[PDB]
Amino acid sequence: HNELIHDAVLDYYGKRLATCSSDKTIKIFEVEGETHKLIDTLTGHEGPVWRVDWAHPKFGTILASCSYDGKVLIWKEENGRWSQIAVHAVHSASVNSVQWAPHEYGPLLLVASSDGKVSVVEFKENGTTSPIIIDAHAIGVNSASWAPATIEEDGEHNGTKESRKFVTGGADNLVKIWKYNSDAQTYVLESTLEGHSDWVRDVAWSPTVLLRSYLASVSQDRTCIIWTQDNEQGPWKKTLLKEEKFPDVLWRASWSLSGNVLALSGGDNKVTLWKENLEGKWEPAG
Amino acid sequence: MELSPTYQTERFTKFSDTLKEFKIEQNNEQNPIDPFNIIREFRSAAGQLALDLANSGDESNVISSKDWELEARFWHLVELLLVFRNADLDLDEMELHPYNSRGLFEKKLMQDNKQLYQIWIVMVWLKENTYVMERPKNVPTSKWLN
Repeated sequence: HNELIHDAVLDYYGKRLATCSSDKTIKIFEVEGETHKLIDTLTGHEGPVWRVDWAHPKFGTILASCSYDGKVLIWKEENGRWSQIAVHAVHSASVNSVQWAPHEYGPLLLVASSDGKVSVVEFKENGTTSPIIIDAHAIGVNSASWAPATIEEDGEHNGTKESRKFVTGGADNLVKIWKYNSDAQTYVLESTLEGHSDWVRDVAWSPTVLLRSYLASVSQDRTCIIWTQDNEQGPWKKTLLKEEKFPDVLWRASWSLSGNVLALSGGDNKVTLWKENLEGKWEPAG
Repeated sequence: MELSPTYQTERFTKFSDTLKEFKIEQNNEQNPIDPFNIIREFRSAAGQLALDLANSGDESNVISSKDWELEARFWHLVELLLVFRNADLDLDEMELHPYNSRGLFEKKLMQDNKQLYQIWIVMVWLKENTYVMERPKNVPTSKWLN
């Protein structure tokens, strides 16, 4: 069939699975583990399918897909069959990632281009979004995701500072989070965490926290730095999943739903599973 | 809100005085008997009582002072509508030609329906008590020049 599966995610009911390939098709599949019933094909892009993502149920089951065209062509089942419900193109230069935000964060659509620019819009059925962009990195953004959870501002007016936080990863070895500001022009950058000597690849935040927020920033320097935020709002300190160069070229590194079990996809086609050890460092569970 | 024993005696005395003045108009040979005077004297008095509760220095009476200002403002409103009802049922007449501006038409509409006229007086009352914002809370970061 496909000789190569690049990456492949699932919906939020766990009945569908969307395969990003490289022959420009998005094959929507039905998840039954290894076997799948191919229900649809959506060819209509240029070059490798880098990323697709499924919408959080309360803003459809919308599927926003990016290829090397540098455009997100959004697909939506209208009539029980796939069609095109939208188009985007404010940044073209290859859209690498294409994410939907948590329920509380809204139907925000995270675009991250390799021109050092990043869009952040809203999905509308009546149309209209205001074009808000903030510059992340400079040599490009090879992956983007979504910050942990929305915060609370207390007082008499909620949703003031922090709020929707955007985490990105450029090719200039720099990983950091934001803080949506409304009193200082562009998004005031936090702290530049330089701990990389080769381009940043994948970034994932842990939807499981205790007293610190974990941020797995992968790189092509064959290590994964785990950024432990001290008391969750403290500084980001250096905690090493492995201190040494793995003889594996690491790609994705995505956390589980519960737990701080992290899967890192090694270049030798072996997905190690890491748990944090007897100390603050990490040891493999497999 | 919080009554306090001291101020409660004053509460009764200034409101009792407003009445004492009204009975004074009725025996007096030099003074019109009009009920609109009564309401007005309560309006002043409600206002003085909040000040006096502020001036105590008690944090609890500061709370009452806010409630009593509210009551004092309510009398003002009350006065205006009660005058209107009892005296003003037509405005000066305006022209009815179709070539007249928007303005002559607005005025003529207020002469017919006095209900909206009431709607406007309350609206003015809300407005006055609502302050016009201060300077912008987010100025440019020296854009365009770049």
